[PDB]
Amino acid sequence: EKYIVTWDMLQIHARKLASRLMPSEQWKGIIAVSRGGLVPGALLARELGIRHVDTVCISGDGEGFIVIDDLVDTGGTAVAIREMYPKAHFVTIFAKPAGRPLVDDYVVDIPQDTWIEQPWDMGVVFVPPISGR
Amino acid sequence: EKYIVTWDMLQIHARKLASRLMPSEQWKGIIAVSRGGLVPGALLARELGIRHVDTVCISGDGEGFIVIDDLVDTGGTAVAIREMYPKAHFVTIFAKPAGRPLVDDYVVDIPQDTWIEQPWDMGVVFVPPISGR
Amino acid sequence: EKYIVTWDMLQIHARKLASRLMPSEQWKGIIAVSRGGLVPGALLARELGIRHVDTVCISSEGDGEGFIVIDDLVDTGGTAVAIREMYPKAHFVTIFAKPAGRPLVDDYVVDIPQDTWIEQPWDMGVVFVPPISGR
Amino acid sequence: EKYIVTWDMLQIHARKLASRLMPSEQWKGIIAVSRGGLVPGALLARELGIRHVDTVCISSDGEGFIVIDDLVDTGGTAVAIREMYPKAHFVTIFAKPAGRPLVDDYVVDIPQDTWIEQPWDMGVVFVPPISGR
Ligand SMILES: Nc1nc2c(ncn2[C@H]2CN(C(=O)CP(=O)(O)O)C[C@H]2O)c(=O)[nH]1
Ligand SMILES: Nc1nc2c(ncn2[C@H]2CN(C(=O)CP(=O)(O)O)C[C@H]2O)c(=O)[nH]1
Ligand SMILES: Nc1nc2c(ncn2[C@H]2CN(C(=O)CP(=O)(O)O)C[C@H]2O)c(=O)[nH]1
Ligand SMILES: Nc1nc2c(ncn2[C@H]2CN(C(=O)CP(=O)(O)O)C[C@H]2O)c(=O)[nH]1
Repeated sequence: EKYIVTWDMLQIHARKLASRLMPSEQWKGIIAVSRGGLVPGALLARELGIRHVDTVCISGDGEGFIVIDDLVDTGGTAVAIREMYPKAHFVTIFAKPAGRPLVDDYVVDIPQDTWIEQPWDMGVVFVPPISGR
Repeated sequence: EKYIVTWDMLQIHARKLASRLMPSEQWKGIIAVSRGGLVPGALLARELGIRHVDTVCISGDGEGFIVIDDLVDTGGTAVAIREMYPKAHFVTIFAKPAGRPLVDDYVVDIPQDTWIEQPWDMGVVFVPPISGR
Repeated sequence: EKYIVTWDMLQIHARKLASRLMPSEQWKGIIAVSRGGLVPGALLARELGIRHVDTVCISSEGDGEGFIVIDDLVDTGGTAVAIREMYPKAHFVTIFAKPAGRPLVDDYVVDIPQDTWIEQPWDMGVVFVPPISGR
Repeated sequence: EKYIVTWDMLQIHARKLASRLMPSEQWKGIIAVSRGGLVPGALLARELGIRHVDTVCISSDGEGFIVIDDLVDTGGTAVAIREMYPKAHFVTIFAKPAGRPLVDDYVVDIPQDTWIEQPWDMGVVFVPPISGR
């Protein structure tokens, strides 16, 4: 019940999201939710050729701005974004069921009780064999 | 649709398969189908603590042997394996729907029409941004 | 030839940079230079437990005191000098450095020879590569 | 002396080794030393276009063949191999100082007091952040 997101896979998902976001010229900018959306944001910015990357922290119109986070679950962040950026295009990479109807787009379905680990919280490390033989 | 198998992901599936082949001592060795089964074979051998790794090329009876290939589709390979090693336990990492019942064990379901690419056939290389913006 | 930086390696270098910047609490925040500094910035923020990540874009207040400013690579020092003018008191770091730019950064991790071309993992992907022999 | 070798990096080395074993048709087969040489051997097989991959196990004439292991250190393994296959071309990916001239080819020089960790003994796992802040 643990979902491992490797860097390569994250990048594959982000490129899929970026192609759906084409043409790039419809967008003025990218706003990354600190800090889960920072990496997915950098990835969109690279693929869409958008240099205007901003961050917003959560403890303005927004039309033509992509607002990105890594995951939607409850949708609390999605709600909070709408306060200052009600016309923004809110997207995430991953979505759990309750958050699915609260985003403008997402790439991968994740079940509610699955724990997803993001690659910035992981590393390549020695792992003992499954069998002591 | 193009399915990309990264090394990290391949290894994750191999470990999932290995814990299903637990306990290890029930096995005497492993036979890898050249060349698709070579790497998954190596990984199984590591995770099970088995040094006896053999190979077979497809143009002894197999008792207590694991026979591994990367992907089952038609089951042509499975047939030959069953003829050479009727007493052997045949597994793959990936299975397309036709092959699904022709293996004793597998890990990942692949659609019939999806093209899967294995990491030994790929490499990390510059890829032009999706947008020229 | 080309120096390939994979995601795994970049992260190893960022963690090394993070350990040197310890203890975290001596820092108010992180300013990532868009776009090269964004991922290295995000990695630093995770490792130092800093939630306050800003960005700066250079084209073509504060003095930055207590802030880390991060970019991917220093070479000429064009970005560096703009960063000095804009943030005279920030600690300016990169992951990679070519010899021309070394004296202009407060800290970096990997020395890259001047004429080496380095490819960052956000510009790369896992793709089919034809075998070396046709046989 | 904490040297992490990832899958991508291993594959880069194996491709470099394959290139210097060119032209391919001068070889008739590859013999992988189990278990260290299996993945490298599999990679050589793909790159040189050799379907004929065998294995050999050593515990405690080979003409026109490549025998491959992951690393030479003492050369003890090389000795057994020269005895078994006096005309084989013996190659490794990595070589520590005592072993370097004891193989016909290698790619990476490794210091004696460096411990390298191969990617089949590792995995992507959660790593606590450097600061608890
Ligand atoms: N790494 C990881 N994080 C998770 C997981 N599930 C929930 N989250 C996060 C969701 N979250 C948010 O602020 C987003 P939202 O709930 O839509 O406002 C805080 C975290 O709990 C999970 O399986 N793995
Ligand atoms: N790389 C890759 N290979 C594939 C794919 N689908 C089928 N194969 C192979 C399956 N195969 C076999 O000999 C095994 P079997 O069909 O069970 O006897 C030959 C190939 O066509 C695919 O999506 N990608
Ligand atoms: N990916 C990669 N980028 C490079 C390389 N060498 C130079 N750069 C960049 C450095 N750069 C900057 O604005 C930073 P600075 O030169 O200190 O002002 C522009 C690019 O030319 C290289 O080998 N690889
Ligand atoms: N993964 C890894 N393995 C190592 C290392 N150094 C030595 N080895 C192995 C080399 N070895 C051999 O039998 C080869 P040889 O000594 O030439 O006959 C057994 C292990 O000690 C190391 O840094 N990393």
